[PDB]
Amino acid sequence: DDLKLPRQRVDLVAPPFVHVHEQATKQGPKIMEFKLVVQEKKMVIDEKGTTFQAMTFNGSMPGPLMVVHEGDYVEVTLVNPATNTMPHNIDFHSATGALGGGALTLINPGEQVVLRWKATRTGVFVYHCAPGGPMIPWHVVSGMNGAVMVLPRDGLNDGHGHSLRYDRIYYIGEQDLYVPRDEKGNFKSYDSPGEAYSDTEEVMRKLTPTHVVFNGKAGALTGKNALNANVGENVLIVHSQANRDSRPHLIGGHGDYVWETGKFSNAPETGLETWFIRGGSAGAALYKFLQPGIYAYVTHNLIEAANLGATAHFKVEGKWNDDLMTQVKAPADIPTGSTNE
Amino acid sequence: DDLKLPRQRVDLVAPPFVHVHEQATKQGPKIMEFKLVVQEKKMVIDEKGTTFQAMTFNGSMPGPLMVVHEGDYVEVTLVNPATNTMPHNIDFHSATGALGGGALTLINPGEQVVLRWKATRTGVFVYHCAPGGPMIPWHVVSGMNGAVMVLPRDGLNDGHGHSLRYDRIYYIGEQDLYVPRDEKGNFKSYDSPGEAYSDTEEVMRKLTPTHVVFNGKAGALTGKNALNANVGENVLIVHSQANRDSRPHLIGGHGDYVWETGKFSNAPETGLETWFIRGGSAGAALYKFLQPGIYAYVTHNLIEAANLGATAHFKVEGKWNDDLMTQVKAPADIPTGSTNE
Amino acid sequence: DDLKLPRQRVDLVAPPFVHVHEQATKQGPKIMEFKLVVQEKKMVIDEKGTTFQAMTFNGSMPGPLMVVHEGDYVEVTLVNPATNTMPHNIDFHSATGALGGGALTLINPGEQVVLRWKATRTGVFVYHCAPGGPMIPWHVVSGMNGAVMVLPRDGLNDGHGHSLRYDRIYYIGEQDLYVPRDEKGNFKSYDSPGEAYSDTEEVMRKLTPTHVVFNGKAGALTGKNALNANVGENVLIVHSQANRDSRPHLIGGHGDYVWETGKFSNAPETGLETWFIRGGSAGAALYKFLQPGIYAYVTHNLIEAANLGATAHFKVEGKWNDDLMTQVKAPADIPTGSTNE
Ligand SMILES: [Cu+2]
Ligand SMILES: [Cu+2]
Ligand SMILES: [Cu+2]
Ligand SMILES: [Cu+2]
Ligand SMILES: [Cu+2]
Ligand SMILES: [Cu+2]
Repeated sequence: DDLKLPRQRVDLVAPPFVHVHEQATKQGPKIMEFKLVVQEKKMVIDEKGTTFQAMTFNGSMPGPLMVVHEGDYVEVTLVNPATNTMPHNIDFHSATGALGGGALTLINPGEQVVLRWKATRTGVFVYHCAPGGPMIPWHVVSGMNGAVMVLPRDGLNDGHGHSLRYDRIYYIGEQDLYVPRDEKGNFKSYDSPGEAYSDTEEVMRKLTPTHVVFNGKAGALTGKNALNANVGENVLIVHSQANRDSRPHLIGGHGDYVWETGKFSNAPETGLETWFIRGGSAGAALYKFLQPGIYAYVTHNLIEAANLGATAHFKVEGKWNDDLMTQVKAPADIPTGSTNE
Repeated sequence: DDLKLPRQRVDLVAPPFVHVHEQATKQGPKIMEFKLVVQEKKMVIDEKGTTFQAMTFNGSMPGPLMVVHEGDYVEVTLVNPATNTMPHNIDFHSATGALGGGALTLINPGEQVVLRWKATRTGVFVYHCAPGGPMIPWHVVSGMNGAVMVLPRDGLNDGHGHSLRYDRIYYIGEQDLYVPRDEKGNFKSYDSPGEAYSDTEEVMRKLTPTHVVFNGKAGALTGKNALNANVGENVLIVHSQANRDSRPHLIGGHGDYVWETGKFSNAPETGLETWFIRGGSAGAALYKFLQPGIYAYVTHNLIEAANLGATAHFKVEGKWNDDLMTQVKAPADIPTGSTNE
Repeated sequence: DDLKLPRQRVDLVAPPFVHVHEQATKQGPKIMEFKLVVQEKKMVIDEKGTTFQAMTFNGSMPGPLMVVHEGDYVEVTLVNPATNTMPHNIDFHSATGALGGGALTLINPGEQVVLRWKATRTGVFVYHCAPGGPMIPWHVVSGMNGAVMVLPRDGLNDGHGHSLRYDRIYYIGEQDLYVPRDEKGNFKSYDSPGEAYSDTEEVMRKLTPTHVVFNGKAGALTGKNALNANVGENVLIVHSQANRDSRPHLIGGHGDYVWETGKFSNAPETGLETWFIRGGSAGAALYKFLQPGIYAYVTHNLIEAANLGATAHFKVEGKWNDDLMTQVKAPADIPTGSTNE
């Protein structure tokens, strides 16, 4: 029985940016058409140049953020070009049935498949590859995961009948990586994903990542690729982790409204310091910037953040508010008449 | 001052099934009588046949689910037969005082004890052995844990004054295990729990399980022992973890109503993808099945799920709903006129 | 533009105790003045006498609890005496801007600095040192963390318009420690924090603590330093963890009202068995004691609690309530006419 709705093709963009979309809409349901192309490739994952045999949707870690509204249909063309070596598929945590779509999307190199799922559940959700058995964790921790956001047609709200609107949106995908080391402790390089598998599985079994990165590599979202904002902007930060828990924190800020389980049928929590993304989920936080300067966005296992790669920066333009915070006295020698014991 | 209420003896059943009970009741408070018999025994824990020196309530990992109503008294006879080697006791997280009952239930082999506790707190709760000191974690991670559910007398509700009723209930106990390996990496076998202790404690101290299993072994709830359901059934899934965090996910489904901290005085969250069972707790999720087929129920550390044992299956009978999900085009060769870069 | 409010100097006290304060107040906003003095020193961290090169605020792990009200200004003098070897600073998760104050408070040995921040967000919050880069996790896991509580001016409430008042307050700071071992497995000793750094960073990178302690050492809050209470008292337990998740549980009790994300703009959850402190946060639980005796307060990874140091005790005076719990029959030989199979 053919589905007779308007069709809209969406052009995906690389994270941490997001394709153009409406928050609130008075459009009715549409068939929203997306294409994802699997790419297996070697990628650089840290500031010392360590390489890694990655597997990706659309060439990025994370895969791109897809944005639709409640009641839309999502028609995904998944493509596995013949230059790839492995079968792949896709599981949407937003979707109902057939292992999230994985049981309908297994494609060999040289094949494509078209899946349609109805967006009946609001929130941010993980999507990931899941070919079967031990291949499931391996494909996910090799980079084959992203997220989808299903907005209410009226946009976000505070759970108390007040509209919330973001000025800007970023998608932070966090990736735990398991890179083998040689006897001297140096990271090993491989010529293919298959050649890396046996040694990688041994690291995976001990459940301790070697790297924890945002946007696919240590330092990806620092320096020139810091995330921009302005004082007064309400920024939505979508965070996903397909395999392992995370505890996001905006250093110098807060989560004004946080959906840490990521589902917009639930009222957000207010005024959080640190929130929790359970492995296998996406969450989202709104924050209105009140001060200019550098902010560090981390997982608040600080060892992970500083030493394994999991720090992003915001660079925020505007005027400093000395009422909220001020340096009353700059660093100075301790007065000779001081005690301090 | 004798307690003059009606008495009701309950026959426990092995997980993942649950003894017969009423959801809503107009019976008044009763003294609900349960018996738990400690059994120390070697058990098989994985598909390669690895054995393990287990310690159990009633011969199973997890121990059986006990179900009562708010205001009931729970009178537990704990039995430690003389074939066992160790003292044991029981701590109910549902109970008030004396370390949950552990300080009133320490029994040597050849002894039994009778504890009564009032079910003043609604929810699902862990129970576990806790003899003292380093024996506490060792007995728990050797299998001595289960759960109890204290229903409201009116049954479950959505926290917004609507009744919720399940058609079916399953109890998923998740167990982290710490099995020693020899120099070549093979799992070691022992002739008694005491002989296994020193080597096991060394693995425990590094806080990384060798196995993470549902119902006591890898594959316990797959194949012929898959969990049955039907399209349209509302299924309650109780999940416990006495020692370590878990992140349950129903692959191809959702949590319609989830009490992730497990306590029915709190409204459930709606429409979750993945929830979080904090170590030392039980939680519960309702889901109404909408699609037939195989579902995988996992902890969404996919390494744990696929490679350390933590996958169950549901086999769901009914009619496929192509409105919720459909394969628009089956796998096919990528069209020669395609780009895809 | 000078801030013309009354000033009040607060004398901090060592955890787990808390400086005197009012819960509800009709005082207007004040400038609340605190002093923190960094102390680097060797400390004993376990019952076998293992030493550790610690770095502290005010000589304690955790640093002391600071208590203010919503709308107060907090003026902190941070002092780094010239006997210390390292630069230090302070980041308040309660504060807005400049990395929580860290970007305005970096002081060398022999210097002090004065920071003022407005307490615009209610809750319990972590504070910690964060000098920059890999020094951030190292200073935090060396002991440089504490907490601040920002009460509503009307005191706590249940989120349903009922006042909650505590009779007693304790602050439990949990610390994950990473102590190097020699080839034979013995803990290594060092003559300075700098000498310990390289070996410590190697342990930190594997993300598995050697010790998990409350109030700075295994057994700190047991024996003669058990926490006192009485039957009928409502006790607030503030719990912080600056780097790593925790799952608090009061053995033999409950959390009557729990703010596990720690922020008093959110209604507490009721009747919890175990709650969850995400690393990089503080939470709080109220409990009204109903039974006398010993209670153990743990993180409910029982391996951490029993074997790595993370157990406190409450000693509760009062009368036992046999309605809530009773030993119906003391331990006795299993009757000869018993079955039990
Ligand atoms: Cu794949
Ligand atoms: Cu998944
Ligand atoms: Cu036992
Ligand atoms: Cu317990
Ligand atoms: Cu410091
Ligand atoms: Cu911090």
